[PDB]
Amino acid sequence: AISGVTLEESVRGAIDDLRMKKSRYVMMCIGADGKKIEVTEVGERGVNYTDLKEKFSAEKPCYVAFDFEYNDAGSKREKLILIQWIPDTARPREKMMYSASRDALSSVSEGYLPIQANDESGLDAEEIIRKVRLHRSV
Amino acid sequence: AISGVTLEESVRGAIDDLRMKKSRYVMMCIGADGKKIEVTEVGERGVNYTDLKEKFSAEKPCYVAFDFEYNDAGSKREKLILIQWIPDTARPREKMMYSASRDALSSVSEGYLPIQANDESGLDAEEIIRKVRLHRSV
Amino acid sequence: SSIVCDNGSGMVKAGFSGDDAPRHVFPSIVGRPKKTVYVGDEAQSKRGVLSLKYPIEHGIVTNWDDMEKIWHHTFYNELRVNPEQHNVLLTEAPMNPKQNREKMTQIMFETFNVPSLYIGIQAVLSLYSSGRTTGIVLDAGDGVTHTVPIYEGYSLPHAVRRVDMAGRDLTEYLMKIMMETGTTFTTTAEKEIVRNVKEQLCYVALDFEEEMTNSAKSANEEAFELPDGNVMMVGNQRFRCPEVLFKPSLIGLDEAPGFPEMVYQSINKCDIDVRRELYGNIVLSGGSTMFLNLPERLAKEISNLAPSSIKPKVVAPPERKYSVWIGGSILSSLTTFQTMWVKKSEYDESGPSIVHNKC
Amino acid sequence: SSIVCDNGSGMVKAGFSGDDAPRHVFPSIVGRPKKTVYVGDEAQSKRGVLSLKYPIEHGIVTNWDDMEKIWHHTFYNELRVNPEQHNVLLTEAPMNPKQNREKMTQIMFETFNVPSLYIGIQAVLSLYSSGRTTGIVLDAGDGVTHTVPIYEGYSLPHAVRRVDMAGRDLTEYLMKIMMETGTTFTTTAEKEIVRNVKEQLCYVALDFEEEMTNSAKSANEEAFELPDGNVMMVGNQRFRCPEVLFKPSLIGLDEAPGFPEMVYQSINKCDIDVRRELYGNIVLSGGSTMFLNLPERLAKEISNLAPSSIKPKVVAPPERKYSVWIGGSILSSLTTFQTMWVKKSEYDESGPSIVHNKC
Amino acid sequence: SSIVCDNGSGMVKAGFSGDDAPRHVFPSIVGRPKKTVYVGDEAQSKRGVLSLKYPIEHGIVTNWDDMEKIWHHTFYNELRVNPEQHNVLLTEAPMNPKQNREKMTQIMFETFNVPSLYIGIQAVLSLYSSGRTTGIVLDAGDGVTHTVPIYEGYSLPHAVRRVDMAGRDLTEYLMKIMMETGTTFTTTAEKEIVRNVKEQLCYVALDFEEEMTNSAKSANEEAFELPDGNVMMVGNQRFRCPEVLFKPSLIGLDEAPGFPEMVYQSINKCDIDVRRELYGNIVLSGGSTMFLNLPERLAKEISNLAPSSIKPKVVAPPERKYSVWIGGSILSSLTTFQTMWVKKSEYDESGPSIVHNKC
Ligand SMILES: Nc1ncnc2c1ncn2[C@@H]1O[C@H](COP(=O)(O)OP(=O)(O)O)[C@@H](O)[C@H]1O
Ligand SMILES: Nc1ncnc2c1ncn2[C@@H]1O[C@H](COP(=O)(O)OP(=O)(O)O)[C@@H](O)[C@H]1O
Ligand SMILES: Nc1ncnc2c1ncn2[C@@H]1O[C@H](COP(=O)(O)OP(=O)(O)O)[C@@H](O)[C@H]1O
Ligand SMILES: [Mg+2]
Ligand SMILES: [Mg+2]
Ligand SMILES: [Mg+2]
Repeated sequence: AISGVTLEESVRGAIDDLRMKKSRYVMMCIGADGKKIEVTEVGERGVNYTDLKEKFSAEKPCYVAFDFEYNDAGSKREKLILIQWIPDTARPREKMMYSASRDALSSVSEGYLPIQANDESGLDAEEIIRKVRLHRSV
Repeated sequence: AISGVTLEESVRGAIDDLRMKKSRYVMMCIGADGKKIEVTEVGERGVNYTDLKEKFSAEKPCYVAFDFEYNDAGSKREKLILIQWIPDTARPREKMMYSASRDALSSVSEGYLPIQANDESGLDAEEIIRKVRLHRSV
Repeated sequence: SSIVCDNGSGMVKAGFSGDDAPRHVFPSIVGRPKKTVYVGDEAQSKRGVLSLKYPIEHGIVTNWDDMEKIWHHTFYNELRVNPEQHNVLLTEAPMNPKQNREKMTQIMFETFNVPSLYIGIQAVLSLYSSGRTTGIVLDAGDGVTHTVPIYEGYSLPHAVRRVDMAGRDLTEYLMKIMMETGTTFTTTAEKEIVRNVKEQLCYVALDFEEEMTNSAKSANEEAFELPDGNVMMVGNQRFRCPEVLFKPSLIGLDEAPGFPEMVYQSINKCDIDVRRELYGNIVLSGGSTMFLNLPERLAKEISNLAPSSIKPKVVAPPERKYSVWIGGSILSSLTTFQTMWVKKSEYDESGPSIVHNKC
Repeated sequence: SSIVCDNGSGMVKAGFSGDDAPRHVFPSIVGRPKKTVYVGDEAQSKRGVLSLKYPIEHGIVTNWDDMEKIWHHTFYNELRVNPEQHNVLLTEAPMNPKQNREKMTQIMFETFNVPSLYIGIQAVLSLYSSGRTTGIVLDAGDGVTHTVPIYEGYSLPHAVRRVDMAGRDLTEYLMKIMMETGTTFTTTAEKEIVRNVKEQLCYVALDFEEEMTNSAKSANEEAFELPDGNVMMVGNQRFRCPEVLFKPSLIGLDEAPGFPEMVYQSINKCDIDVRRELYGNIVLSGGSTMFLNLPERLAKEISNLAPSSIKPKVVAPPERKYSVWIGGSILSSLTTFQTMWVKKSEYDESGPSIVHNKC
Repeated sequence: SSIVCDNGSGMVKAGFSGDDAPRHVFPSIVGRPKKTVYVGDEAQSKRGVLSLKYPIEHGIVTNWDDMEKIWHHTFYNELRVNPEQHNVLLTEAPMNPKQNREKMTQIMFETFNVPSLYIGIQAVLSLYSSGRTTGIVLDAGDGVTHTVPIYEGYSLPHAVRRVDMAGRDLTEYLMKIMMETGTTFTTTAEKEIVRNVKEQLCYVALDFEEEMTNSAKSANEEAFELPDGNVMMVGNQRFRCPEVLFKPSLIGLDEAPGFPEMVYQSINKCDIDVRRELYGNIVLSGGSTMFLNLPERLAKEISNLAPSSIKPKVVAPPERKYSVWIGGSILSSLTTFQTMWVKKSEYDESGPSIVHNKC
């Protein structure tokens, strides 16, 4: 990343647990001193996507890694996605810092589908379902 | 044309004959009553451009349609040009009448390259050769 | 037969079609007390106790209320004809807004009840009378000057320029520099005297620097006769006055380009393949171009700016003083022109939009 | 702390990192007599008797000899700081040749002895400050305009376009059409007055044809105060000037596409599967985009060209006037950014090639 | 005598049989207002205010309605002959669907009433004029390029390829990279100027990497004269433009193979025992192959891909620019060829199927 931030040591371990179906989602945010990205909240597999959608705050950007299931015609298909949530109402300093720090997660988020959202209309399930199906040959 | 003159019925037929290589040149002038443009003289293909250049009169403007050949590096290329000859020594009434009547020939002289000359130096072969080559892409 | 009127900017030219020169020339000024109003030479005679305004200055109409008096004076006092029994041909300056054209035809049809009307273009009429179709026209009036490039009978709207510096400012500059030899010319009575000196004695010097140095050694002067009978002597001011046209910085106009630069900058605003043809068809017009040796000097100045592969040519017809009016007079005298007029009945059934489509 | 400089094309923005807005804005011009040379506002005040040249016009450096004077003026006369005691961040235009980048860093290290240097990309910095990573950036300056599509933080070199028609030409067009109401603005003193009218009164009309017809009936005008104290009236020229951006044929540019067509043609030069994402992330930037109601008009125009299955979205942040400088200022204020600078010792042991690998 | 016409993709070649070179060359474009329609150089002159479409692009007819105007222009405006009194020979691109061939002969017999018609193959005519019967033909036009292997006078339908990247894209790439030295060439008037620079100054560099590094040290430039008389300087763009042919990734075409790879992949699609003969009979054709030093560079590139037991040979006849037309002209001038024409009476009694059996 051009901003110069790095990843906390616990971030890499949390992603592997998410891959092995040990959790539903992991939320990451920049630390108080603004030097590293640290894990904030981890959710269990009981929760669904609809409950997490209500946890997004219009004043605080965050990075969310989620295991999304869309039930394609009676198939329990799941896809790993990485949501970049930067609302337009955030402070100018916060928007610049989070946008330039997206490159840090690229070294550990291999296989995750990057999704960019800047407003509540971009978090719609139909929007996500359309994007995941585009990159699948089958 | 803003002057209000029109073309004689024989003018259109003479131009088509010139296009089909049935003649060398056709000279057109305004009639005695000054209401229409009528054909004056038609030359056969035996004559060349040099002989016609000596037929221009310093006291009488005229419109000349000619099939000009320039022999571009051993190529028998020919180009259809329309010469507007209005000498500066003509009467003030004649210069105004001929200049404003040039628009009449536009409806029948499609494909002809318009060339404007007001003195004997503008009738030079090199001047004509330079202009015809400018508009040819090849 | 018909009436041909050239409003101009300083003077109005009027007459009948078929003539070789206009018969009525008078300044376009309106006077009011310091008769309720005075128009033309009437205000000129009483210029001492009247305030003068120009309805048309710089080539564009500024006040239609005072402009109608100019036309009313021409028809009745000057031409002495009924406006409702003749055909009138008018001219308009380049880059004229359509609002002025619509109002110009409205006045003629509704106020003067003109049966047939036609509006021409000053640049086009001047170019056609020179036996040409493509070229660039340099018009030098008194309140404004233009450069209008014309290609195949259609002007290019994106290469028209104005300087608003012409023969009117030359008279003031000549009057100011005449005080060096004593006396004064503040009053308007002596202002007309200065104008006559400009039009009879002034000439353009080929080499400005050489003439200035050798004039002092010669100290040659010429005699001019005043109306009172006294004789006035004019020295080196003869060739200093026209030099303002080439270098307009002498009157505080540093940004003004002058004649040689105005032509060069106007040509380069056109298409690259058309510039070569425009350089060889420079046509002079206007009363301010009548100075002696002006065409010879102008050709040399432009040649320096142009590249070595371009040889400009300057055309100066002897009758360039009234090119606009002469061209309009000849056109209206044609027998076939009777189908080009705009009838009053067409205006009634179509409105002011008829002039835009026609003409 | 550090120094952030945005050369631009018409004006130079400079300041210190951490500020919310630049403190020093001055035009980038060099003047010489018709002090040997004058730079910035010094040449602007004496513009009457000086010839002006632009070291950087259309976004690309043309003369390095006159460009060094711009930087020397900024450090000493404007910022009043020692160049050898601060870190300097510079920006470059899109599609900048590597020769300019190599010469840009050579001057800073060898002439000004800058300890640490860093060069950014104007399009990237503007996009990041909007909280986005993929999108298309429409930059409208004064001497040039660009459309740079960016995907995942990397621009696409094969979809970048230039028009070289921006706010500078709007001032000239407004000045030319202001002569219809009389007066003139030839001198450079009145040129600055015309610019102030553009930035305070001009606005974009949603329906161009409807406004033109109804303006004549209303004949509404607004008052503007001249420095001399006189009051000037401005009519329908307020909304006619910005219309050149959408239809550039009014200034003789028939081939120029305009804003709605420039975006459409740039998107279609990219991959088919990426076009849909680019349509929804159109970001406005530059000072020429500050006209009122511009974003609303632009969205409608693009929607007509796009197919019925695409719904474009336009993003216009309030601080889009200085997006490039604000983004650079925020980035340099980060505590972790200290490891991104290029030290002078690295240049000595590696040469000019260090900038290509880094940054 | 007879008429030989080569439609091509960008330009049309026409003339009479027996000549050593075509006399009429004009682009195949159709223009309409932004005369109802303009064809050929008529639309080229008024290109500013006209929209241009290509009836034949990429070598295959796309619109028959606009294609008939191309032939009508050639017969009457260009050749000035009656179509019903001469024999016409036409050529078709490789892999041409039979529907186009059936419609091509229908138009000539029914609309132009051509007495005798004959249709040839561009690849076959080009190969025969080189004194060969077996080989591979590399045709490089402007809108398309082909590689047609021919064995014993019959082409192989399963080894024909298209890239749709030829000299037309080279002009656009040269125009884009010319902005680095300032100025611009957006308008169509300057587009023709860029084409002339390509055909007079551009050349192929034997070693691309070596020339780029040493060009900066030399900084050598050449002078080109504009129509206006100004002189333009061209630097390293002379050898950068033709390099796109060998590596088409510079214009965003990553998947395109380029000239050396196109030949290699086409040969390997043929029988194993015939590949050795094809390597030694590579024949160049088309106007895009006229760049200096092109054949020398092409031979080296193919040799690297070929195995060590194969030594390719490249044949570049001097008259390769008009190989298709010259070959057709020579064939029609033969005395014994009079029995090969297709008479109009045969079409009446057999229908469109006659052309498939004959020719
Ligand atoms: N012989 C002359 N020499 C120099 N200037 C002249 C001459 N005759 C007239 N003028 C000038 O020309 C000006 C007006 O000329 P003209 O262009 O015909 O009228 P307008 O300027 O109204 O179009 C007058 O102000 C006068 O000073
Ligand atoms: N409020 C405004 N409205 C319209 N135009 C503006 C406004 N402010 C500045 N401009 C124009 O923006 C141009 C320069 O803007 P900017 O893009 O910031 O600099 P540069 O063009 O050098 O990058 C100026 O020429 C000015 O005319
Ligand atoms: N001397 C030359 N050098 C390089 N390219 C040329 C030269 N002459 C013509 N061309 C290019 O060849 C193209 C057309 O050539 P040609 O193949 O004969 O026509 P077509 O492509 O229609 O078959 C033109 O676009 C032109 O740019
Ligand atoms: Mg006049
Ligand atoms: Mg900028
Ligand atoms: Mg071909």
